[PDB]
Amino acid sequence: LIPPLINLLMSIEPDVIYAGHDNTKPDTSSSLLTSLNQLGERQLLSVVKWSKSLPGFRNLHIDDQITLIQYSWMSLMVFGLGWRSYKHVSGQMLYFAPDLILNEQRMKESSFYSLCLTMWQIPQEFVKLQVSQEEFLCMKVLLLLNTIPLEGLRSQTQFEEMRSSYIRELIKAIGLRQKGVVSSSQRFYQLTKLLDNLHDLVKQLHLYCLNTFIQSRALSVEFPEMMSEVIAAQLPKILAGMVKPLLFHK
Ligand SMILES: Cc1noc(C)c1S(=O)(=O)N[C@H](C)c1ccc(-c2cc(F)cnc2Cl)cc1
Repeated sequence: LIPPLINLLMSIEPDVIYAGHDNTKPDTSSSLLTSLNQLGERQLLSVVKWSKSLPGFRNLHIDDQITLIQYSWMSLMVFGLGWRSYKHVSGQMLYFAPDLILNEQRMKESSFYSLCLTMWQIPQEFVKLQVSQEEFLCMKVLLLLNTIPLEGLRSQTQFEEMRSSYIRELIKAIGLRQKGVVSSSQRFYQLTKLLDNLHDLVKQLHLYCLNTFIQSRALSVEFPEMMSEVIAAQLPKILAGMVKPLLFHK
């Protein structure tokens, strides 16, 4: 049967979020980018609500919670995109929302084809490894807890206990399907290395994000309130590597 913390993680998963995109008019760079940022804002709000329901998280210092959301939102948003894309369109379109779906031809015709390809790796990776919903749920929690400040957190001990608990739960998620010691330990190496590898992909999204933010008036791409806050709060510091990426393997 499904381990209860994994069953809890499924009950608190954010519900479907609509981008609000007018599909009756042709695509332009600004309309698409604006819709994606608006979707971004709504998804960020749902990450915050999710984190308040996420066992352990509310028990960290309030400054730590904020910092970890500010550090990880981009990883969580693209991991989420990867999963929706995998689950609804077999990983072969980018499923940002039910009303905002980009097949490859729509990607090609956008003003950000390369960004689309970069983001598209993630669902292609889920397809390859046949990632379970239970694995996915646990790995997503680990992304929230995957970077800390160079000086550490105010609630460092509590944080380590929480992170260690979800690592243990990921191992149980793996145990549901992969029977055998050698297959399960190799599976744990694969999934955790995928998380290590995300840091690089995310860094490219962070740079693109910062460049777009700087240039937002020229591009006609608005950045809503909470998104503007998390970018201004931490993004240069993150790009600079003035944080501590947690790694599973050297
Ligand atoms: C890239 C990127 N990621 O987040 C933000 C914000 C950016 S950005 O380049 O500053 N803005 C553009 C419009 C943008 C591009 C992609 C996404 C985005 C990315 C993602 F992986 C899952 N969902 C969404 Cl809505 C959200 C916004």
